[PDB]
Parts: sequence; structure tokens; C-alpha cells
Amino acid sequence: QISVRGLAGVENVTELKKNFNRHLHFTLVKDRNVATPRDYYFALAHTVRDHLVGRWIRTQQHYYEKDPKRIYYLSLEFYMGRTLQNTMVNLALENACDEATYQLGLDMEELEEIEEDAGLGNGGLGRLAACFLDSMATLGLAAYGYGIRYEFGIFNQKICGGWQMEEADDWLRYGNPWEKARPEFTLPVHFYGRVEHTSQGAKWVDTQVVLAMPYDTPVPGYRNNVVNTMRLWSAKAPNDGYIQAVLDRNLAENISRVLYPNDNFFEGKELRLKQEYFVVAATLQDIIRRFKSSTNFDAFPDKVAIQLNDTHPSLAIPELMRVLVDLERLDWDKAWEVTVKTCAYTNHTVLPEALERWPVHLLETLLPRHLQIIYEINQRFLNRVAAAFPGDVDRLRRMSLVEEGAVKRINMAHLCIAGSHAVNGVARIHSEILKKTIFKDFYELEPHKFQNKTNGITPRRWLVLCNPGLAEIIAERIGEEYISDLDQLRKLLSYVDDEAFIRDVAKVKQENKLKFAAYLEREYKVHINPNSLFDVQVKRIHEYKRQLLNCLHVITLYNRIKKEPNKFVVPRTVMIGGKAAPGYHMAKMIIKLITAIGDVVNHDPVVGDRLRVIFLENYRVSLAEKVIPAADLSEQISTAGTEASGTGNMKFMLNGALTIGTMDGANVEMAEEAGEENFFIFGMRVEDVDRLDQRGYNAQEYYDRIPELRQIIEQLSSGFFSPKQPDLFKDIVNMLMHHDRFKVFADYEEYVKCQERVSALYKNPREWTRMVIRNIATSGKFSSDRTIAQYAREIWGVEPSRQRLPA
Ligand SMILES: O=c1[nH]cnc2c1ncn2[C@@H]1O[C@H](COP(=O)(O)O)[C@@H](O)[C@H]1O
Ligand SMILES: OC[C@H]1O[C@@H](n2cc(-c3ccccc3)nn2)[C@H](O)[C@@H](O)[C@@H]1O
Repeated sequence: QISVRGLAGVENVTELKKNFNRHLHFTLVKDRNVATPRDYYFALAHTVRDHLVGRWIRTQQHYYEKDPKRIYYLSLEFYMGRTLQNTMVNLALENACDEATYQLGLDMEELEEIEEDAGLGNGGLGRLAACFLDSMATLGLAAYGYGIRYEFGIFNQKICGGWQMEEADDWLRYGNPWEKARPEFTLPVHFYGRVEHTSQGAKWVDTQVVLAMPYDTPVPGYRNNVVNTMRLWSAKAPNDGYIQAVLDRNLAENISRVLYPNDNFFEGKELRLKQEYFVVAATLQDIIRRFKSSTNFDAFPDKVAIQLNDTHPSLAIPELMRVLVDLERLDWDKAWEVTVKTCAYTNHTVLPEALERWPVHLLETLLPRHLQIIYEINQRFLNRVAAAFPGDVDRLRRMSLVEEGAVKRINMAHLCIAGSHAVNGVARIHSEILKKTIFKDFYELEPHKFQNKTNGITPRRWLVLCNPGLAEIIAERIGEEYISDLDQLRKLLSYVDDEAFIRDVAKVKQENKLKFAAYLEREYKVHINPNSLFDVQVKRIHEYKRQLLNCLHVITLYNRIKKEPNKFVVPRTVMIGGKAAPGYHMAKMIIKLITAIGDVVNHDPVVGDRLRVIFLENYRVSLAEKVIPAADLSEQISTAGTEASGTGNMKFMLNGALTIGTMDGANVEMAEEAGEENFFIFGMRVEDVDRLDQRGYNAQEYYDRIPELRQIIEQLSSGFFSPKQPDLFKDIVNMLMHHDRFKVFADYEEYVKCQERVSALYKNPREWTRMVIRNIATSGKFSSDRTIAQYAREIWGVEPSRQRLPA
């Protein structure tokens, strides 16, 4: 083969084949007679990687020569997924490699399936960073992703007896061909110790040292020959009875061992704090070294931007202060000016339990100098507040970085706002919520700081890579330029009454569904009807995301079928997938409920092929790339005001699914772009949630007034979905009835009603597809290229460029 996958030139195909064989022989030390598919994968990976290095070296050389302002994206998570196909796509090598491997008697698709996901993230926040890296490279920005090389990423999810089981994601077991270890650039990171005051300033002494060893991964831009770097730090013990001392090196190296999988509830664990400082301290030394290798820190903000991916790397603020004040001997006010102008903070949630509030005693022991600096920041900040709002004593306590109580805590979000020149939310409604609610006081003090940067996804991974069929039929009409200028998809509006294009869009979808229906049987032995509506909700398991509301609809459909069995209903395959954080009991119960519903629904002979409930095990980037192109209906049903943006929603929109959604996060802007008539909008708006909270949410009211909902709750309570453990779901019912923060019942009626309208439209394939085209055509805004261009211009003060570097 297809046009968008590039040229398969005889010269390149020949050279790829020989370098494949060279790597198989010299690199893997194998002959064709004993080589396994995995060996073939690695030979291909090494072959493709060879094409990156020249561009990688010259990109970084170019930055050294031109000395542009550098963008440092600090994140504890980079949810990269697989790299092989992405690299081929960005290098225009896909058809060539397909041809080369075909001629070697190999199927490239099979080889691609061997690659492990780089699962160095939990979900949306981690994947956003990955999309952002792709866009920054595509937009020719001198950008670096900085993070941690976890030995173990997000756990692999196994489902046993309907329950989530976690297993270590040993993603590095067979090696990682994409990374280059840089042991020569290893940097010390300090912990514990104590602060000593001398005649000339404070000194941080008697510290324990952990070494930070960088591993660099290339980030190729889309066909622009730009290759940027993602630098991930690995923890190493310094080299200085005997046996135990050597074995105790593990303690230091545990810092980079495992990604914390808790994306729901802030856990004030010391190891997590260590990870956060570790990335910050090592990264800032690299930044400063690179800045010096071009005394006068006045130009620092002109040459450096640091983007904080939430508060996780918030220690960058006091760490920069520490370096500037304690080591470079700058005065406080100048260092502060430099820090503020360098740092910018992105918030990704308003959920209070997720916000980082570090106990003072933990910072006191681990980072005594940083605590002192935070206190000083706080005093000076509060003096500003007091001068701006004299006599407003409650404002002072509300805005303080130090939260008083049983345990004193540092509010890291407050630290970030104080120490950043820019604070942004990730969707217009979220950014407004920031200014109206949690950060209202800060907005009132410094309104200029507060911005919106609506999230986006990369159309490379999220269209070209995962849905080549759709990419192709689009390119056939409007050319290939849209891949790096997604707004061009608007040109597809002129094809909404084009019978050929309607047929093509629908054909691509059917092929995707057949392919995914085949994947399910082959890899999991489950049977689904490919003619059914593919109704999918894939995302991390959270109460706010309301997988439970989806469950309620599923049961409603089931009960309605059971009551009127011989009545026609639009057949559905309801697919729900996502991981639960290991300590999130309710989320684990929700997974069990879904499987328990499936166990009943899928084996009812009266239901037949009309309703299927599938829990998609081990949802991750590589699975998203498979299921999203196959989806008809995208479930984006978080309680209004809770999903900061969502990005899964955008992936579904780009890939030809219609959206059933609340007016939450980016759904609002999506409905705005596509038009509300082309979106299945339901449920309370933020204002309606607010009204209900004022009045008090009473779930019993809904239970008493909707008999269909009563029946479901009675089924859940009585053990209909768990015959051998009748009270298995007691917690869920109890939560729903008595302590539901997310008002599942309040949106139930409108949700079910809206779902009926979905089914109605699906009965008319031509009009379904026409609405799909209207979604795809208006999905342009949600390219992360747009997002990054806005960050670049409005926060970082740099101009994006689509111009190629010489090959
Ligand atoms: O001292 C230098 N002389 C020449 N090139 C340098 C020097 N320092 C860094 N570079 C270039 O910058 C790249 C990596 O620099 P880094 O990102 O600061 O680690 C190298 O591949 C070099 O091409
Ligand atoms: O901005 C990218 C995405 O971030 C998601 N998110 C937020 C977090 C998170 C987790 C812990 C603390 C703070 C934030 N993890 N993922 C957040 O839930 C999504 O709404 C958003 O689309």
C-alpha cells in the first residue's frame, strides 16, 4: 503493498536483505538452520536500527552546532509500546522491509508480534508523553524525554477465575535492541545526609550516593530525518561482611527496578520519592552540563525549557534552586527568576486522592536541603499572597505549600504553580475547572500563568501504523500530507455523500473487525460475531471512568433479551479491558463483575450471538493498536468533571468509531469539532453534577424510581451473577447504593436511552458510516502535532519546523 507504507525499491530491498543476514550471523551468532522467529525479529530490529544511527548522530550534532533552545520533557512514565513498526513508518521503510522479509521467506507481521511493549507507563499520562516525543521529533524541536528505565514496567495482567492476577513485566529479558547504554555519562545522585551551614552558604553533606546511568533511545520524526533522544536513567550502586556488602548493592539499584502501578491513589512511599528525585537530580545535571557546554545563568531560560509531566518531577524546582544557590552561588531572587522562567507544569487530574502530598518527615530525612528550600519558597510565596490579599488569612493557609494537620505535608501541585511560569490543564473544560476550583486562589494571584493545552495523539502510531487500510483509502483521495498535518482530514467532508468512499470506510472497518475477531480466536480461543456492533471500553479500571455504568447497560440488554427473547436487537460484542492498580480493591471487584457477567451472558442459549461480553485481558499499547481500529462504539463515560482529557477517545475517533460519551474532558471539544449531531452525548454536565452535590446525591431515589435498575441491583445482591458466592458483589452494591462518588445511577437512564439511539443508527449502515466519516474528518484538532505546536509557541517560546534535515 500500500502507498502510505513507502517505496520498495530494488536497491533498498537488496541492502535490507543482506544487512538482515549480516545481523543474523554476526550480531545474533546464528545460522538460518537454528534461528527462531525471535532471532528473525532481532535481525530485523538491528537492520532497521542501523538506518536510525546516522540520522541520530547528525541530529544531535546539528543541535550542538545551532544551539537551539532545548526542551526537556520530564516524566516518570513513557508508555512507548513497540518500536519496530513505528521506526519503519517514520523512516518510510515499511514496504521495503515487508518486501525484504517476504523474499527471505518471512512474514513481517509475525515478527512484529514478537517485540515486547516498552510498558514504562500506566496509561494516559505515560502514553501522552510517548505521543509528545513523536510529535516533538516530527516538529523538529530540540527535545529530550527524560525518565527512568524501569527493569519492570506495568505488570502483565492475567485473568484467573475472573480475577486479575499480576505478573512482573520482564520486558528486558531478551534484551532491548533500541536502547544504547551510556555508562560513560553516569552521574551521581545524593540522598539523606544533612545540611551544614558555613560562612558561605549551606552545604549538603554525609550523603548516600546512587549512580544514575543513562540509556538513550532514538525517537524518529516522521520522514524528516530528525532523530531525538529519550534518555532513561538506571540506578547503579557506587563501587565502594564482604559477600553481604556486595549483595546490598541491590538496595541502591532498586530505585529503577519497578514502575509504581497505582494510578488511582497517591501512596507516600519512600521508594517512589527516591525514584522522583533520582530522575530529577540526574536530569538536571545533564541539562546544566549541556547548557555550559555551548557562568551566565541569565540565558538559562532562553536555552532551556523544563516541562513537568504532573507533579512527579516537581522536585526539579527545588533541585534547580539548590544547584543555582548552593553550587553556582547565585543569589536567591536571581535563581528563582531563572527557575520560574525555565519550568512549566502540566496537571493531569483534579481527583484529590491522586494529588501528591509528601509527608514532611519523609522529605526531612531523604532530602533535608530540599525541604529547607521548599520552606523558603513557601515563605516568599506567602509574603506575595499576603501583600496581594491583605488580611486574607484563610487564603494563606489554602495556598501554602505546607499543609498543616496530623502529619505535615508538602502540596507538590502548589510547589509547581509557584515555581512555574506556565500551568496548563489538558482539555478546555479541565483547564477551566483548574481555574474555578482546585487552583482558584493561584489563578486569582497569577492569572497569566494558567493555560490550556488540549491533549492529542500521534496520527503515526494511531492511524498509519495501526490502521493502514484506513490511512490508505484516505490517502487515495487527499494525498499523504495529512499524516503530519492532520487538519487536512477536513477535506474528507466533501466525500460524505461519496458512495465509493462510504463503501471503502465501511470495508476497512469490517476488515479490521474480522482481523480482530480472528486474533481473539487464535490467541485467546474466544468466539465472537464480526457482524455485531463492536462496543468497546478500554482504559485503566477506575470508579470515575464508570466501567460499572457500562456493566449496568450490559445487564439491562441481557434482561431485556430474557424478557422478550424473540424480539430483534442489534447484536453487540461488548468489550471491556484495562488493568486495575494492585491495591485498588473496588477496581479489582469491577473486573470480576465484568467476567462474571460474561460467564452468564455468553453461555445463555436464548441470548445466542446477539450479546457477547468479553473482558480484554492485558490491555496495553500493542493491544490498543489492534482493538481500536476494530471498534464501532467508543465508550467515554466518565462522570462529568473527572476525566481531565482522555486520549483513548481521540484514538477511537481517528479510527472510525462513533463515541458514546459524557461532556467530560476532551469529549466536549470532540463533539464541538464533529458537531453534537455526530456524537452520542448523554448524561449530567459538570453543572448538573454540582447541583446534585449541593442537594446531596441519593442513589436510593434512582433505585426506587427505575424498576430496570432495581432488577439489576437485586440480581447483583442475590447472587444471580455469582451462584456459588451469593454475596460476592456486596461491596459493589453497597458502594453504588451508599457511597458512590461518581453518580453511576444518576446517568443510568439517559445512558441506556442514548445506547438505544446507537443501536438504531447501526441498523442503518449507510448513515452510521456517514456519521463516522464526519468524525474522522474533524479529528484533526486532536493530533499531538497541534498540541506540541501550542506548547512550543505558548509555553516554550520555540518555533516548530516541518523542514527535513539532510539524509
Ligand atoms: O565537545 C563536543 N565536541 C564536538 N561535539 C560534541 C561535543 N559535545 C557534544 N557534542 C555533540 O553532541 C552529541 C551528544 O551530546 P550530549 O547530548 O550533550 O550528550 C554528540 O553526538 C556530539 O555530536
Ligand atoms: O493528560 C493525559 C491523561 O492523563 C491521565 N492520567 C493522569 C494520571 C495521573 C496519575 C497519578 C497522579 C496524577 C495524574 N494518570 N493518567 C488522565 O486521567 C487523562 O484524562 C489524560 O488524558
